[PDB]
Amino acid sequence: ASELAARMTAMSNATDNANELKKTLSINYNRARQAKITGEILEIVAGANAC
Amino acid sequence: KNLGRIAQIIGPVLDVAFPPGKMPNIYNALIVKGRDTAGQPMNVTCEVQQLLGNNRVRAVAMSATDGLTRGMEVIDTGAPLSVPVGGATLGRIFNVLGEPVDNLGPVDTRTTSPIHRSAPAFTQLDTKLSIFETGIKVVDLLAPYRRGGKIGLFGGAGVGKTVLIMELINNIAKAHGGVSVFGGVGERTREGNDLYMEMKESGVINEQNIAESKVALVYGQMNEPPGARMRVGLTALTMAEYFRDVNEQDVLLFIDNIFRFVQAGSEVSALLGRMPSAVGYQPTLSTEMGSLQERITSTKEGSITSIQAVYVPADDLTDPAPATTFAHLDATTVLSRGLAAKGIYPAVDPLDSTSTMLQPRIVGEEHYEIAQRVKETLQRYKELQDIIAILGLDELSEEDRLTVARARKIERFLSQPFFVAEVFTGSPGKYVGLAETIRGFQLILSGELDSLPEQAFYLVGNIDEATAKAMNLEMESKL
Amino acid sequence: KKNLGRIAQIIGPVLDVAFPPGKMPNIYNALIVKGRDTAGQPMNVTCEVQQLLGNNRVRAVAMSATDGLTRGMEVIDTGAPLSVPVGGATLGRIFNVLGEPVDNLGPVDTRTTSPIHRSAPAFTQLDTKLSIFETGIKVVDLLAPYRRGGKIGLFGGAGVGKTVLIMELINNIAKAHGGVSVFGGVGERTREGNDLYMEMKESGVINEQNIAESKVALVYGQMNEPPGARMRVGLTALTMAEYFRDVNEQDVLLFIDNIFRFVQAGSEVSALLGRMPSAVGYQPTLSTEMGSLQERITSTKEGSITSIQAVYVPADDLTDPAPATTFAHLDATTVLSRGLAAKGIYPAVDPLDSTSTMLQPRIVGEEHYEIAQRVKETLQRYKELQDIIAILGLDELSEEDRLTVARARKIERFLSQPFFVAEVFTGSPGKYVGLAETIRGFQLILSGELDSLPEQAFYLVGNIDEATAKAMNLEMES
Amino acid sequence: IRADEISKIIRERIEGYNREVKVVNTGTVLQVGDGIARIHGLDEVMAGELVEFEEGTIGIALNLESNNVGVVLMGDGLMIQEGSSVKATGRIAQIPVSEAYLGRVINALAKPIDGRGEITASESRLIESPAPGIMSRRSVYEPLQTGLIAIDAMIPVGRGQRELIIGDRQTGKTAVATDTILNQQGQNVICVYVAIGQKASSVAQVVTNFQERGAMEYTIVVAETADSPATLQYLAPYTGAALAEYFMYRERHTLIIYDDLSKQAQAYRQMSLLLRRPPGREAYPGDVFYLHSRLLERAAKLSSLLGEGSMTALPIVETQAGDVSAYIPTNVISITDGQIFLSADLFNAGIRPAINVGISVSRVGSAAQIKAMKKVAGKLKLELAQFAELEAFAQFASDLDKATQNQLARGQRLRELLKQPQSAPLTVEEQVMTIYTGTNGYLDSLELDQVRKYLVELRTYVKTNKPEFQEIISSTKTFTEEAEALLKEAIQEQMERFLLQ
Amino acid sequence: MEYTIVVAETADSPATLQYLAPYTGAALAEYFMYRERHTLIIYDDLSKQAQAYRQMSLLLRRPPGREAYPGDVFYLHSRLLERAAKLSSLLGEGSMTALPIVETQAGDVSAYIPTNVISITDGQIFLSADLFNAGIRPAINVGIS
Ligand SMILES: Nc1ncnc2c1ncn2[C@@H]1O[C@H](COP(=O)(O)OP(=O)(O)OP(=O)(O)O)[C@@H](O)[C@H]1O
Ligand SMILES: Nc1ncnc2c1ncn2[C@@H]1O[C@H](COP(=O)(O)OP(=O)(O)OP(=O)(O)O)[C@@H](O)[C@H]1O
Ligand SMILES: Nc1ncnc2c1ncn2[C@@H]1O[C@H](COP(=O)(O)OP(=O)(O)O)[C@@H](O)[C@H]1O
Repeated sequence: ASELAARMTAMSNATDNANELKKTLSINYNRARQAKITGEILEIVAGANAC
Repeated sequence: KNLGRIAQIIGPVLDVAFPPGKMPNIYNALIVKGRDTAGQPMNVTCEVQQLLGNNRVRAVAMSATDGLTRGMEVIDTGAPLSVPVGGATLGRIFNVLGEPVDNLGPVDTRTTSPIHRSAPAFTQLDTKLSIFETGIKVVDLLAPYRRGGKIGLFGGAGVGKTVLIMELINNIAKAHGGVSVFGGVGERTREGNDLYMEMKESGVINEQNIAESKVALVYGQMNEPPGARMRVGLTALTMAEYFRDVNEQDVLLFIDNIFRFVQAGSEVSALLGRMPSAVGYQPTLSTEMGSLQERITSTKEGSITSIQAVYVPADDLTDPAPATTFAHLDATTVLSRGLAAKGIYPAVDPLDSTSTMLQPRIVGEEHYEIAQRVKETLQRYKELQDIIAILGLDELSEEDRLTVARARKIERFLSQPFFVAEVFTGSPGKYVGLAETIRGFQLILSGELDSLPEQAFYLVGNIDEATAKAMNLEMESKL
Repeated sequence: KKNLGRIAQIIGPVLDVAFPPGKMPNIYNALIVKGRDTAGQPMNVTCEVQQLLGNNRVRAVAMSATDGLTRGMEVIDTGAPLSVPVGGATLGRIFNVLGEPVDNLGPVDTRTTSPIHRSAPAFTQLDTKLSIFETGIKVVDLLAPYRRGGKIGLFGGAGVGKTVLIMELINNIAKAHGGVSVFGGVGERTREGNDLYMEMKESGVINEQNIAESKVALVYGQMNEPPGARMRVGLTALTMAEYFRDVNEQDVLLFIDNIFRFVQAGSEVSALLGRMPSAVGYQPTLSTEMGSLQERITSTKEGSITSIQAVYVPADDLTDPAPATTFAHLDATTVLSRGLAAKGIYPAVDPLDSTSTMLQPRIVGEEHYEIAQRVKETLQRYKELQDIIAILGLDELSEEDRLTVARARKIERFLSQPFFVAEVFTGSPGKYVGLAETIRGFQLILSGELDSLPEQAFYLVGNIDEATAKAMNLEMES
Repeated sequence: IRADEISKIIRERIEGYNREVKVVNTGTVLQVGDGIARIHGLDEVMAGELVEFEEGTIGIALNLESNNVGVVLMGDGLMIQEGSSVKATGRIAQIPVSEAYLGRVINALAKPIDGRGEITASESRLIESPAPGIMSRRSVYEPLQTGLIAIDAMIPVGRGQRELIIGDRQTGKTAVATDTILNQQGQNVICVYVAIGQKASSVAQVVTNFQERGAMEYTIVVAETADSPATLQYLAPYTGAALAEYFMYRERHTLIIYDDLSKQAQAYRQMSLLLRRPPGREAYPGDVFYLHSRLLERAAKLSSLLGEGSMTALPIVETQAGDVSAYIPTNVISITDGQIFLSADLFNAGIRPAINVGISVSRVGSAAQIKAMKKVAGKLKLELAQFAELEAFAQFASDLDKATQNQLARGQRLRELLKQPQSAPLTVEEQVMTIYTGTNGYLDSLELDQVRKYLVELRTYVKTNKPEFQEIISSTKTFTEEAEALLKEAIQEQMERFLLQ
Repeated sequence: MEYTIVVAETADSPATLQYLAPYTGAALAEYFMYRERHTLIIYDDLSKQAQAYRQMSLLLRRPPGREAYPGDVFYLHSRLLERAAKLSSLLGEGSMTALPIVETQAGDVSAYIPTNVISITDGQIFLSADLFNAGIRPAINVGIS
């Protein structure tokens, strides 16, 4: 019983640690995708309008 | 006349002017000649893509920008460039414009096909579907080629693609009695040189007596201008084209790299007054791959089987050049940095690599079940592996704990050594037969050889040799 | 005396000036413009050429606020590059982007002046000795030793205590060694510029009366300044520094902060120069301008110009080119990771990238080299375990890895140097530590002498004996 | 001695001068802005001619239009009047070359920035001499030595092979470059440390270390001040390449160290941008690929027909945050002969050098390293790759198999063999010693963290007791039974010596 | 209303006017602080001024940089936030404390405009949506503030 209670608190902290980690990583992904494709767009538009 | 001036030269882009009497058509070979830094009679060949009004035209040069100076003569040949093709044009290595760069005797230049030509319509395409076995384990199991198809080496950052081409050429050039041709298109020159040395070694070039060489090498340098590199593929393709219609034999193409060609086209298109595109490339990428992968088609007149290396930059797929190259391929082999990191070679993730010629009825409905079972347990392992990396295999439940070790053996078993890669491995490779392959996998996926250690499957050609190495490993576990 | 004439175009900050067709001015030289104003037509409009642009026309950069002037103003070519007062005239004087004393003191004597920029010093005129001096901030003195006469890079984003770390460093080395101590402010918060100026006045390293006894030349350039002014104040301050290393022949302390604002001014002026952009936004010439501002800092054969440069890493982006040039261009990278300040350590310095080529056995002693090693191996291992310990919790490690995490966080909180100037910000009157600390706190941590006192028991205390006394106090309070 | 003899040489230089009929192309300079000179007129100018100004800050004509010519300022021309008669030099960026360069810090305009005095030089090496020919060249069949252990162990460098060092900053890239330079002390190897776009204090430090190690008797350092104009900062690797061509073309095989190449791409980017030649992706001009292609393809191995020398290349490129998907480290990995990494993790975690062979690779293989190390440990690269994966796999270490326990402790001790101290360039025979010590499982039973001490004891013991081993094998390059016997013999002896104690 | 002079243009206003508005607020605040008195200016919100100036720049076709914002924006904000200080009794020791409101996005303090105005101010003041939906009103996070 204590074994599968320690496993339960292991998972009950691991799920929430995974949730805050995916929150941070999702924000990191959104910022990274935003930054990459904005740099892409402004770069290609610089190359296109530089004529 | 047709003699014009070169008004602007910026990189390998050359703005040629002309009197209003003549302004030539596109794709035509132009040759400024007779000048160099040494007063030499050095010529430069340059073809035209965009003609920018006032009887003037911006061209791309297939040799270096040095030498020629603005306000210089230029002699257009009144025609698109023509490549010397023929059985006399086997053996020797030659230029994009066709000049034999083997520095011994030039081939007889009498039959020159134009480098830009029509693509064969599908009424001429041999719709005959066929199967090809090439002796490399994971390929002839899971990505079986079409003897007639188009074959893709989606490679990563210099991992196993060129050595794969060397191995595969070594295994099948002797096999295919028809003509064969390597196109070195922006290939690294010392490894094209090593390939040429291996053709001299294995006698497929037959260095002492040529034109019996069923292989024919044409190469274009990395260090050559992108004006050269954006047509060297067309040169090799036209040699194969001549052999596919005039000779109409079984013809084998091994160009490397097609993405070199793409990058050269992008490279000049930025210069020759054109907009960019999505990341990487020119806006003409799709039509470039259209010209290529519509001209490399096994015809009802004559078969062809073109393999080609595709280096993706950043080792991905969302990249636009492989986003159209997959769409123009039919036998796709996608390599992986991960499987190269674990040494497994060829580092193809079998998940990504597929083929149209993996239909059950056309591979054998038991061979297909072999392929499905391996792809199933393999993909499930590639799913499971991060959960492993956080919760332990010994925790990860048994009905999948068997399959993770099973497919973990599977991939390393289908890592098999090559007769050239022995310089990188230590043991000379093996030419594996597909019956031996499906046999060993019918052991592993079933779970007959679950008793073996996993590293007994490491880098082993045949499953009986894997049992032999397994007995050796057990013996050394005693000793 | 030289070509008078007319500005033909003004475009905000940048300006395009036509001239007599005969003689155009130099490139990189200066020239004032008289222009106009409300009251009087002052020579406040100093200007500086950038690009001779056809039709006897030069495109030039401004130095001050440039409204009110117009096309066709009476431009005056001064011919020479921008001169600037040097000498004891500098000492203590808080002068400005063109050298004029804006400290509400006397106009300094122009008997000794120098042009704004010059060539790079010579391959031979570089020094040879890998000079090292400590500061008193223990994380630096452990794992990022400071090439004195070389370049000392301060990285980090904003709100991470970089200017405050500079205030602490100058708070030490103002009355510590070194001769003239030239602070320059490139784009500084001007209230903080006058703040540390008042800290110099109170601390007395600068002089109220007889100011020519200062060994301090605080030539700030405020953040408010136009982009030409921000683009030039770095060259002013380094002109002072090289002047002292060649004429005082002195080891010059060269606090500058932060040259990202300088190169951003360069980017901003290029965007109106019409030079095409570069990586993500900046000028195409960021490489060469950072190369100028670096290569004209050297430890000479006689003047070890120790430069303490800050770089505002924008939005904590190390792969940005404005870092990516500088910490190729400097010796002691010190990146200040923001997340450590989120945790609450002050200063907030990682060990992993904060580094030096001074950290060599044949420079710091093999003992101090392996000291820094045995720190760094453990903390890098802690990061490699950190990114998988935060997910799925603490005790899934080995006993060994658990102890290693404990000891790594021991070193981490142990490097929480309480700052002597930060008492007015936090409350704790900071402490000074040295090389006996540098060996011994490490030694007790890594040997396992201190191995039961908690993570607070070396928190915000420099001296390891002070950590022991703090441990005694917190164990007493129970 | 001055003004007392030189008057006759003054007469010699004056009398007998040219008074030539040299018709020249001459340009009225139109648009100088920020390191470039868009010049009016100047029609028949070869793209790549140096163009002489009023000043003497000469310039290369890169681009050229129907009206203007894109000309750079090699040497920043700080005062150039509009309309100045800026004529070309006619010749194309030629470079004077001699063996008397061997030690002088030299600038990209072939100029001694050593303080040692000017160099007499005869030939005029082109700046764009092309690659050596395809058929003309042999495979890289001959070893070239690292001095660092793990590279020659798993990922070999060869004379003519152009391995690419890569990695983040501050991780010992320049350090391992100088180490594999001053490894070459008796191998008849010219080194050309082309320093590009970094601290002159750093290049002074490395020439100080070279003056210490004596290696500056034969090496040629092309410095590049970060204040040097970006035209010069990208030009200098071409100068170093042609200078190494000058020695490879005789017979003399050589090595080159670009340091770095990423600043070369950046400086060249700056020049192309001010030239208004439009950028490709990541704001770079597209043909940094072409630039580095022309660079590295000028580095190869000669064959017997033309001199059988070599120009093995080490272009370091800098990649931020450990990326590979940066644009220049995406071009150069395709155009190099395989790449080696210096992960910040592996450096700061003690593996110094930090070549994690999981991502590191040398793509010509054992044929460019010695047959002894071949026959010993060809397989050890893949064995250590498996050990790296399985050690990542042995995170789940609850009940390891006994065989995988042997394998993990084995590759553990192997990785501990691949630790080496700062600038201790081991004899290649000593690398054979430690590689056989690893591959023959003597160290398996031994203490796992005292393997460094076991190795230094063993190498001292063999270098004293049986130094005939290293010379017979260095004369045969082959791991024979004599090598085996001497090895296992001193292995028993020093294993006893370090067991007791 | 005697303590304030409310400056209000809204999102209907052209981005130029929204760009000039806080400059005008700072100007009249300079007149009032300059006339011996303490004053307090509430930029609200300055990120909207960044967006407006970015639009004005793009319609001016000036090539934007970091995060598609122009490189000017740091000097831009330095203008209207370095005009806000406390003078000394040399000129009447008025003070111009300032609260430039910057509404960040998802807590991305490492986004260009927020890290920019942090690089010019006298420190952060936090406000997490999490502490706001955690009932703690106001929601200032004192560990980072
Ligand atoms: N070392 C420190 N000691 C005490 N407080 C600190 C420290 N570092 C940061 N803080 C707190 O954080 C606030 C802002 O951080 P900090 O001053 O480090 O940024 P900064 O120095 O302005 O950075 P930069 O100078 O590079 O712009 C300070 O006002 C202070 O309240
Ligand atoms: N085998 C080794 N043992 C210990 N330290 C090493 C070793 N190899 C390299 N280093 C260290 O790496 C540090 C950085 O050297 P180096 O400048 O070559 O790195 P880098 O990445 O090239 O930096 P930069 O690119 O800025 O020159 C040096 O201080 C050196 O001591
Ligand atoms: N597991 C492996 N098996 C075979 N070769 C490998 C392996 N790992 C690395 N290599 C190296 O990779 C190189 C081939 O890479 P490849 O992609 O074929 O060519 P390139 O690197 O020129 O694109 C070989 O020369 C070899 O040294």
